[PDB]
Amino acid sequence: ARTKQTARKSTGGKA
Amino acid sequence: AESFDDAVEERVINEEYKIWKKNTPFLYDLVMTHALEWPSLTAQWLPDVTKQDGKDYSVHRLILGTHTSDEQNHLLIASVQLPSSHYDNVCGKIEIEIKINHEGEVNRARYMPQNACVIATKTPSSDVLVFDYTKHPSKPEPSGECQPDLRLRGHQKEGYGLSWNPNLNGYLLSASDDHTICLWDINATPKEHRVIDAKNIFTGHTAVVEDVAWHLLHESLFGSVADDQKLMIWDTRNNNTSKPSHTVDAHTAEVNCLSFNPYSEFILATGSADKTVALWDLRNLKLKLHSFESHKDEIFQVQWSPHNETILASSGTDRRLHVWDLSKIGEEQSTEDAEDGPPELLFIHGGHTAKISDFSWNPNEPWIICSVSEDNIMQVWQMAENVYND
Repeated sequence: ARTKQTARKSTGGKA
Repeated sequence: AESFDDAVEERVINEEYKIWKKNTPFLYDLVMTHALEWPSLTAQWLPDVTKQDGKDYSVHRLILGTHTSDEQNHLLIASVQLPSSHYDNVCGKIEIEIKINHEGEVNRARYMPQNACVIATKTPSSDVLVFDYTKHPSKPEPSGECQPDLRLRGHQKEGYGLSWNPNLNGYLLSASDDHTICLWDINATPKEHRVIDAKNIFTGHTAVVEDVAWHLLHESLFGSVADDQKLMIWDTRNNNTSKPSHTVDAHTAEVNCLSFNPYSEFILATGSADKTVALWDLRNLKLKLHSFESHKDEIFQVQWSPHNETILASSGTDRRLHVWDLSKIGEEQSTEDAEDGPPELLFIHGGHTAKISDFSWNPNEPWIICSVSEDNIMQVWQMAENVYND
């Protein structure tokens, strides 16, 4: 099984 | 980081990336990087190509998704300008064309081959949705309400596996954490809130079913892979949906993905948590054809090249995407070439600095791939011609 990461918002660049 | 090994590892990544960036003109004929508002768990090229007349570029499209913490999730259609003034105050534009309201993150989104406007999605809930993007506006409503064209019932948990029958219109397979495989005919008369109940439920697996894939030529044949370390081959013509035609003890850990060779009806591939890609012949599934070793972590996606029968790619948690060449298996290598990897490993894509969630081979332009990572990056890239030539 795969664990989903706690998603981060982009401002026009990584996480 | 607190551990020395941990702090070095984080630094090596950042340093490898800086080297990768500087060496891109040697390894690639194309590199396009775009940062999505939210990370996408899914990526699939749509089959259409719009060539504008007197323009030095064609417009390709791609199905994407969102994965957000607490915001409204969407199903996305993105446009990509590929070669067939371009200065911004980088070279080819990537843009979101369609935003369709979705309930929870899009685990996977796949278009129906017989009607590419129809897209099935896997949700973080039990239902599997179906959307006709032409039956929705380009801009979503601030109401935030998900209005699917169909709700497919049969599962008790979320999943990732999703596969449309290429020879049988509307036949959709889905794999779930509930240990089942559901089959629906989306052409069946819906009920209630456009709800279609599963035509069949396949209960052969004894653990989380990670993926499903229809055979590309036999409309009755499909394959499934699960956490029970097995690869199973099913025939819909049989009346026993609890026992597959074949059970293969495929890997020494969870089996996360499978993909049928588009040119050989007997060749198939599986990807595993054991960090290997296995090659299978349906004519003798008791013996494994080959094992592709070089991934440094769990493999989550395997996809064959739509253009070259000996080419397949794999991606996973090691933040890399490997491209393999079957024709180079058992070839002689110089001691210097041998230390870099096996002869069958054609290319390593090191463009991503985070876990690769999904990737898709462009069906119209050979050697072009789109890969999406957990850090919101989406890369449209193509390895240099000299890599696959000579």
